Amino acid sequence: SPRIVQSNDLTEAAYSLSRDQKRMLYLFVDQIRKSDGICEIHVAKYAEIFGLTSAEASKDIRQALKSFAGKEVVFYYESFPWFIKPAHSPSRGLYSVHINPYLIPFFIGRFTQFRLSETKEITNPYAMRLYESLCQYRKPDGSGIVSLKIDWIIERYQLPQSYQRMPDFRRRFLQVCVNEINSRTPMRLSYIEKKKGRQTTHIVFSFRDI
DNA sequence: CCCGGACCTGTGACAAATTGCCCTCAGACGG
DNA sequence: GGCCGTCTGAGGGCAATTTGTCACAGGTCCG
Ligand SMILES: [Mg+2]
Ligand SMILES: [Mg+2]
Ligand SMILES: [Mg+2]
Ligand SMILES: [Mg+2]
Ligand SMILES: [Mg+2]
Ligand SMILES: [Mg+2]
Ligand SMILES: [Mg+2]
Repeated sequence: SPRIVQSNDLTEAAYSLSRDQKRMLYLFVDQIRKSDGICEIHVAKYAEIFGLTSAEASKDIRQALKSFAGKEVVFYYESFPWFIKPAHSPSRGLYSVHINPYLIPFFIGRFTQFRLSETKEITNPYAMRLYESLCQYRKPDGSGIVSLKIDWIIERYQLPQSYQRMPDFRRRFLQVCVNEINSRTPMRLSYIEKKKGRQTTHIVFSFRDI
């Protein structure tokens, strides 16, 4: 199945995207890499890739597309808009989109890679972000270990404000996304908390491949 | 000493958002 | 050639779950 590769600068960028938007973004990066910024998406192909009906594919594409407007991306800093023209459909079942050509070099550069089947069943977009960050440190054989700082997790994934209270961070983000990865990818993930005084400062992740 | 206070933890409630489903009906095409 | 039957997909919606927010119980240490 398709092998996504991307510059680490994207793995570590600050942005806020939905699951459906992140799914489309993987195909754009794939289209661009296999070569102005003009990409295309077919309804019926999207449906087959992610096991959706044609109707629900159409709904997902259409709503993802109008929610890109005004979204912006920050590389740590420098901010860019994803799209520089609205999306549009020349033919029935077909969409044409205009990615910011100044984004091309951030996509293709020190890189991260995974096959698309590894991520296509994940539902929570923050769990997609976490699985991408871990892949960045994976070894050939399939294992790795990394310590991520909590403030940088909050900044980069643009987590919502109530997850600055640590018990809510644990309950609604960390535990849920470690559970998804363990249930929905071929990765097996564990972690431990690093402390300084009363405050928890980092999370230490270890993982292997099944 | 014990206080009120500034920190930290977890859980019960409720609000807001997202999920896969379901139904309608016109577009595109070919036999 | 041209209508119609079928495969699509662009709409309109739904209830069940998940995600996002905050009050209050209950621990520690400080001055
Ligand atoms: Mg969302
Ligand atoms: Mg949907
Ligand atoms: Mg403290
Ligand atoms: Mg004594
Ligand atoms: Mg008392
Ligand atoms: Mg009690
Ligand atoms: Mg008390």
